[PDB]
Amino acid sequence: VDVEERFNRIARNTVEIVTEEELKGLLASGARIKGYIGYEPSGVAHIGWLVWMYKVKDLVEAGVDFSVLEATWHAYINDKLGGDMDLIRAAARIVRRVMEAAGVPVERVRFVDAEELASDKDYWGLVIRVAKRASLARVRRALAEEAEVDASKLIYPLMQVSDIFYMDLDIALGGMDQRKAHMLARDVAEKLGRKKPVAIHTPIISSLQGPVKMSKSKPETAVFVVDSDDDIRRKIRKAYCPAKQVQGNPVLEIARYILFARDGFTLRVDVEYTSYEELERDYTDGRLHPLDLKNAVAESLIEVVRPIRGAVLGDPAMKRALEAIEGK
Amino acid sequence: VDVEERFNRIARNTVEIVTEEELKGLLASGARIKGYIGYEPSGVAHIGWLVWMYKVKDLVEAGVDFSVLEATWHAYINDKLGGDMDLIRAAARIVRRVMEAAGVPVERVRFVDAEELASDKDYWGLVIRVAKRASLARVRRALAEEAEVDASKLIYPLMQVSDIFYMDLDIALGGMDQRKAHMLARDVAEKLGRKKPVAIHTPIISSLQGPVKMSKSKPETAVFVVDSDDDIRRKIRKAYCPAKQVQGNPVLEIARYILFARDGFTLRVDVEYTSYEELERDYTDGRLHPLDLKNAVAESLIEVVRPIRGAVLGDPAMKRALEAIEGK
Repeated sequence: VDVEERFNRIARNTVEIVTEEELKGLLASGARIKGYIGYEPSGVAHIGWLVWMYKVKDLVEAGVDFSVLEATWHAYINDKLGGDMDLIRAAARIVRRVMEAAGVPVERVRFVDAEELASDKDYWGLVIRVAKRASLARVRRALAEEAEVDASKLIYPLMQVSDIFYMDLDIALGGMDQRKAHMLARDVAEKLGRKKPVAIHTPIISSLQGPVKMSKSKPETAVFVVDSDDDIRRKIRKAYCPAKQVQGNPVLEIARYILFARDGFTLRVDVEYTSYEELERDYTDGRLHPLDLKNAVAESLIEVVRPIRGAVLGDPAMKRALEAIEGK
Repeated sequence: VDVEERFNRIARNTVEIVTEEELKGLLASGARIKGYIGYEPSGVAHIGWLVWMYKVKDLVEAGVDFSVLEATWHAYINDKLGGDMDLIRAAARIVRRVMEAAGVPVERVRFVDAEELASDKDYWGLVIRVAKRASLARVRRALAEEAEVDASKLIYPLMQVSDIFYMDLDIALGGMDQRKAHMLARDVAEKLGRKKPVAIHTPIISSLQGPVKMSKSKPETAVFVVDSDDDIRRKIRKAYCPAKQVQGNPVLEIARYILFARDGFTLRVDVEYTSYEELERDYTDGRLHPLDLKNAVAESLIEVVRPIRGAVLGDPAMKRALEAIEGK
């Protein structure tokens, strides 16, 4: 069961794996396994991205040959950073630095700018073959009346699936917000003679506000890797955190997906938790108060962010890019 | 009025020009004018294509810097020749030979395979910018419930418009079946900072059968540039040709758009016509009988086809390509 350790390492903290038997079959073959994560460099990295960065670390240590696709063209399609390609590229350079400073073994990761794929006719050749095997309906349920959905929105998924096939991947890692694109890839792979990828989805940390994903939309609802210790204390203190409630609680998600992601992590509270489940029980049994959890999470998050913030702000050029980005 | 001769030369025999004032403004500027025609090399050329080939000849003699886009990727999208790219390319080599043998000054025409555009990231960059400026509805009315229309059908028009912008064209020549794509290009050009092209549409000769465009679908309803003199006599003899009727009459369309396209052409009948309008009047006034028109048109068509057929069949390689094509 060498497959068992690799599997648990890859599966740890994921929301789903489509499908586990398929992954186990891949692990059992002994053959080289290729995987990637594609993300839109849409702004300054916030802590939510750390969840998939840690997963990249897990896949790499599990023997998967990994690539990170800086999906710049996709970000452009979604008008991120006003479609300013320079700012999008800048956001990607920051992500690389954040990943390294976060402990990901970037030396073993191949970073690819979507531009390299865009320059190959064979890539567009695949975008077309993929489009020929999926109805406008099939593609539409992977995304609203026609008059409001601009055509570039239908190309997005087509490109997403083509990125996976073009890179000859056995595995597609991504947040749960990528599941629809991944299902389309799986539904189309055999028709095109391409590998049906195993889809591995990571959790998406909720907005600190309340009743919504964490993103650069409302600064106060997201903790950026460059926020000050005081900004982190404020944002966490004001965070939605229902007593005894676990579902929808971002404070608990941060504890579970980011703080306890670190093997050997401990959360000291005014009790000392050696596991997340322990904390959750005590939290459910009203034994742990929202305000006490907040402070403890805030202070631990500060330790996680401190070194990442340093690697970014302590690099003049990067600090410059960070400011250009925060400009738009 | 130097603009007047160039204009009448370009306008001669077209169904429409969107718009004439725009073309006259272009002609009047004295600036270099660029234009093209894009067509799917979807099989053996039939006489219907001669109409746009003669128009290419007119544009070139009118001073337009012209290109012919062998829209191979578009043909693939429509599964022409079973998507066999080699056969599609072969159909394009035959078209070049046919154009030359038909009298088009091919030395002054730049032939471009869609593959050259497909290899440039900037081209796909335009396909995306175009898709961002046109709703799925706008694009859909340029083409049926979602579940039957495969996604590649929405990309087709996007690529068609991008071909025009990428080649920096002032004019887009094409059959009336290209009008919808051309209107989308015109509706989008200013939004993207691209030249709004003048659209010039040529007539599409009807099927010889009756109540449908002429195409390789039903061999007997189309005259190919390589049909024998006997095949031409049979197909024309059996052709739909309502007495005194002009609308929908393919026999008359052939006379008007192909035979009289040639300056100084005469149609000798068992009367001698020096103009098409003359023939049509006499035909309307029952003065010309269907069977008499048929024979005369058949015999003249044979003279037009004879040399084209020779240039194609008299070239061994080409004859080989012709046979591979007729294989699928």
